[PDB]
Amino acid sequence: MELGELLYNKSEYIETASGNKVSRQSVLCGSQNIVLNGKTIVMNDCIIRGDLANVRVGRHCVVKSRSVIRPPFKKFSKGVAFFPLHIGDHVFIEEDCVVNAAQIGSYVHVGKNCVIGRRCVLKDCCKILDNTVLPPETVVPPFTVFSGCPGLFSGELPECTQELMIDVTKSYYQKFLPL
Amino acid sequence: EKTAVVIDLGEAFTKCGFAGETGPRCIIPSVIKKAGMPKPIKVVQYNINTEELYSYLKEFIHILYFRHLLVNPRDRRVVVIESVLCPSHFRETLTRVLFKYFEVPSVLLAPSHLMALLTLGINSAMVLDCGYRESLVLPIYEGIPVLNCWGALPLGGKALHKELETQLLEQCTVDTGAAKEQSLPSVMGSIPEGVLEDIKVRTCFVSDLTRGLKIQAAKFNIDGNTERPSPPPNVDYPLDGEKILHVLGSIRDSVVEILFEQDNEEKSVATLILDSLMQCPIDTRKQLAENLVIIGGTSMLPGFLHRLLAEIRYLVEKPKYKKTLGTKTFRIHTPPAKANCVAWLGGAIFGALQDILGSRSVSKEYYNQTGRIPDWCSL
Amino acid sequence: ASLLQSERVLYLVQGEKKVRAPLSQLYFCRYCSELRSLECVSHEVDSHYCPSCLENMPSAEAKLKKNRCANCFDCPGCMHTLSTRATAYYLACGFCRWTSRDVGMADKSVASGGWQEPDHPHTQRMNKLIEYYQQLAQ
Amino acid sequence: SVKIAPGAVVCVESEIRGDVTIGPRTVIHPKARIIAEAGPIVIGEGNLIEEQALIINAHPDNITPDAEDSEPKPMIIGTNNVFEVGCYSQAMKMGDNNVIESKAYVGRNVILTSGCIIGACCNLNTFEVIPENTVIYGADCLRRVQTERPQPQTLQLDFLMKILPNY
Ligand SMILES: Nc1ncnc2c1ncn2[C@@H]1O[C@H](COP(=O)(O)OP(=O)(O)O)[C@@H](O)[C@H]1O
Ligand SMILES: [Zn+2]
Ligand SMILES: [Zn+2]
Repeated sequence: MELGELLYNKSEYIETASGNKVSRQSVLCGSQNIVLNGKTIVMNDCIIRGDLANVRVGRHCVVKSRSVIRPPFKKFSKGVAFFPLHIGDHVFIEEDCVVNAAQIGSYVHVGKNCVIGRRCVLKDCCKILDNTVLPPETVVPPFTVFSGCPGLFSGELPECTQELMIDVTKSYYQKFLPL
Repeated sequence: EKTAVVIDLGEAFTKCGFAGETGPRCIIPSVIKKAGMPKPIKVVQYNINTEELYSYLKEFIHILYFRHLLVNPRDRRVVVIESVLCPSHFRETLTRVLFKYFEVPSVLLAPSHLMALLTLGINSAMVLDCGYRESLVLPIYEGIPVLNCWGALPLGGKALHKELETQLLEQCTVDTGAAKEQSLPSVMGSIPEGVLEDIKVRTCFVSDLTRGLKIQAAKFNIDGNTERPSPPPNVDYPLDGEKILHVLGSIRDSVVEILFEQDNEEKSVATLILDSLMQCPIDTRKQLAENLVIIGGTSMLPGFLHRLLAEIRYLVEKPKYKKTLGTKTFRIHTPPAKANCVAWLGGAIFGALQDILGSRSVSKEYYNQTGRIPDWCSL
Repeated sequence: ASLLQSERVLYLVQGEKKVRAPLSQLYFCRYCSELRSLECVSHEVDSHYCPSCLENMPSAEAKLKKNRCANCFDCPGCMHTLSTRATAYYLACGFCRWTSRDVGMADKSVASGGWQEPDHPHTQRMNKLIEYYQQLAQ
Repeated sequence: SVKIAPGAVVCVESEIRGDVTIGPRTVIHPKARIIAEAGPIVIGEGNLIEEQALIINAHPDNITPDAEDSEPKPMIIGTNNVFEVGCYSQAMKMGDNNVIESKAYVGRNVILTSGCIIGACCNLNTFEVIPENTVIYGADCLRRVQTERPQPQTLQLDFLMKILPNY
């Protein structure tokens, strides 16, 4: 709201360990294969399944409530297996959002309730708008905005994304405290 | 020298590409998606303030020169195709945008009708331009446009889109998907122009003269009991997903008739050729009649060229045109590119001529000095 | 940029044309002392690239190829980047289930090399007209 | 009231309620919401369910007419059927060889055939039988297109047999 990030008070129940905060409400079925190296946030009722995964997330990663990050299955003639996805640094997944994406780049703002397709690659410094469908096996270049049910080039982003996005994710993390 | 770019700014669609090519590289709706506005504003709009028009054209030309075409604007020349009697302030603005902001080397303001003639190769021909706003005709005799014997009527895309909207609202039968299996009239107050255009293209067609003449008298109901031909089957068209509009068979073949209807005045798209040709010089009559050209996307409508050429030969026998244009052989030219992209193709053929282009075209150095674009009005 | 409403508080530019824009969008000019907008500044062309198969193409190759990638294709029905599927290759979309088999294009033995667009029907008539007008313009 | 079948890798951690009738070779993913409110949920072999998938037989909650005498409305589902991420479903009869896409809201009485796919993020409340081997794409409009051949998804299901153990 007018550049400034607003207050969000968390409850007592949340798994805070080595900077990484993960809501107890949010199930993450397969805790072994999933890994959170940095000071990540995972909001309540969110899913990070371990269906033969290697879900590596960023330094300041944010996943809002009711949102799912599942790896896609690669339809290979040699052997059909689930491809391990790698969420980049400073990644912001918005609320109620579906992600079946392989290799999500750093410094990205994925919009609200937007379905990303199977085996979908996202390069760094991009932005997917809200109520948008990226089809299976699609690529989005840097400094781009993809939107619509087709999921196609809408326009370009501001030049200063790399520097700006840092402030957003770090401010949200700092502003997001217990009550 | 570099291959000069060709742009053709229209109300419905803009043609864009490079000179010495078989057709245009990009053809897109002439609109811009501004932040806040739900429906995108139209880039060409006649009779508005210059500053507001300048901003829209600046926004549009930017999209053409970077997103659609990929080339530096300052490097290579421009060939701006625009119809004769295009509003003064609009053409003045369009040039001022290209010369000031983009800093183009030189613009050439070619009339669409003379460009359409080059594509065929014939030096003299009659040219009808059934566009979005107005269906204009202009006789071209051996390179010289005859402005004396001009002709225009508002029987294009806009007039056809409006006629379709009116007819659909009368016989309105939509299946919303909320106990609306039964015929529900006018659930939506207005239908968006994007939908109406898609219905027109896919569903509606141009009827034969014999069947059309019956349709005219049928809807009139001039002291006759159900004297209409059997219509085509009713086509169901989806509106915004769930809502399914059942388009009546009568609407498909009646909507077009407003173009070819006489309406007492004796002013149709057909009559406009013969009205112009009768006003032409006596020596030029037989050459122009033999060489007819039908450009514009409105004439793409299926079975338009057959109805027009037939309606011509019927209106010839009518006593007004029977004396002068009685024993004349009307033959249509088939241009190499499609009816929509005839105008553009001429500018590309002209753009390929680097030697003549530089001389005829207005240089930026001249415009910066003078600030006076040459027109067919007095200097 | 979008999450926080950068499109609220705006900075003004000095010159002929005054514009109200967010600081995120604007650029500072160091040669002189006056920040200028994306509108005010002049735009150039550096490099061309495909959004699917990210391959930096030179300016000369683009003019020959009409600003297009040879390997990648976009579906006609919906506007999305197609994918090569085998059984010996057919082109198919992910969003809509439009295939290359539907329109009746034959499957190619080689993956990328086989696929092509038909020549323009009025290409021979075109060159003859140019050469006529070229001689006449001369 | 549960009819669990051997071979089917239904995960215990997924939520199930009512008079369920489980299929031979079905593979239910965790947090998959299946309810048998009025009638039973009949499942065909190879009918895998992924992520959020609201499958209810609550026509008594939807309408509540107090009509059709008993009105069991038993939820019949076919074989080799992929339920994707966040897709709402409520179909009394559903055919074999059909794949609803992610966040696809299927109607209250919509009957699915073979080789038929619902569009991702597309909602269809209107009751209308789907033609044989036809796909729907987009939310803004339905834009129906007939497919050349039906698409099978057997290999995917078969591999999950190996994964689900120790999860
Ligand atoms: N291929 C086509 N088939 C049928 N109708 C078309 C086709 N292309 C355009 N049209 C219709 O005819 C009109 C042609 O207008 P156009 O000549 O492109 O614009 P302008 O007259 O402003 O240059 C469009 O508005 C559209 O309604
Ligand atoms: Zn490519
Ligand atoms: Zn497609």
